[PDB]
Amino acid sequence: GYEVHHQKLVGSNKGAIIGLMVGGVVIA
Amino acid sequence: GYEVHHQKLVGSNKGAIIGLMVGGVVIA
Amino acid sequence: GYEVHHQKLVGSNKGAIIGLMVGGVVIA
Amino acid sequence: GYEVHHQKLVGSNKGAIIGLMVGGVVIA
Amino acid sequence: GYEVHHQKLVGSNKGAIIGLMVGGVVIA
Amino acid sequence: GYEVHHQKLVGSNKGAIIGLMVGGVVIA
Amino acid sequence: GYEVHHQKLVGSNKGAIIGLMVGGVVIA
Amino acid sequence: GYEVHHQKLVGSNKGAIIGLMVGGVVIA
Amino acid sequence: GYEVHHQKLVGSNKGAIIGLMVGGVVIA
Amino acid sequence: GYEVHHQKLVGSNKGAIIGLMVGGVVIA
Repeated sequence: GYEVHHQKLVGSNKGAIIGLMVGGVVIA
Repeated sequence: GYEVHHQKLVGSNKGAIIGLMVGGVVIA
Repeated sequence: GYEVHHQKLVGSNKGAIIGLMVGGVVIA
Repeated sequence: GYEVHHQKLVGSNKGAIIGLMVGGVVIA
Repeated sequence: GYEVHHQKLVGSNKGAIIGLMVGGVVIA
Repeated sequence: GYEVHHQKLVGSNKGAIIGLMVGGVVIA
Repeated sequence: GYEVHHQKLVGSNKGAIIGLMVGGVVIA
Repeated sequence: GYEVHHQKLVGSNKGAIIGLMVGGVVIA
Repeated sequence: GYEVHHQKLVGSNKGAIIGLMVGGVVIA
Repeated sequence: GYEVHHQKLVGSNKGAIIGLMVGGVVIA
């Protein structure tokens, strides 16, 4: 059980690099 | 069970690179 | 069981590169 | 079981490149 | 059981690089 | 510039499945 | 610049699955 | 610059799964 | 600059899983 | 600068799982 809500991110950026993921969520 | 809601992201960006994923969700 | 709702993303971007995915969802 | 609703994405972009996918959904 | 809400991040940035993940959530 | 020579492989097998390749060489 | 030579492999096997490759060589 | 030579491998096996590769060599 | 030579491996085995690789060599 | 030579491994085994690699060599 996991949650995130109403957050904000402001800025130009290098995003994300990930090797291996089980079940996760990614925002870039 | 996972959730995200009402979030905002503002900026031009280098997106995402991912090797291997099971079950996940990705926003770019 | 996974959810995202009412989110917004603003900026020109390099999108996503993914090697291998099982079951997942991708927005670019 | 997966869901996304009421989201918006704003910006010219390079979409997505994916090697192998089982069962998934993609928006480009 | 995990939660985050109403947080804000303001600044152009180096994103994230991650090796291996189980169950997590990532924001870039 | 790449090289392989004088090798041997012995056994019944399921070969190879590849998503996307640029410029490469495959023996099955 | 890469090399392999005079190697041997002995056994029935499940071979290889690869998502994305640039320039590489694969033996199955 | 990389090298392997005169090696031997003996046993029935599950081979390899790889997400993303640049320039590499794979024996299965 | 990398080298391996004259090595031996003896046993039936669960092989390899790799997320992302730059320049490497894999024996399974 | 790296080297291995004349080594031996004897036993049925769980192989290797790796997230992200630069330049390495892997035996399974």
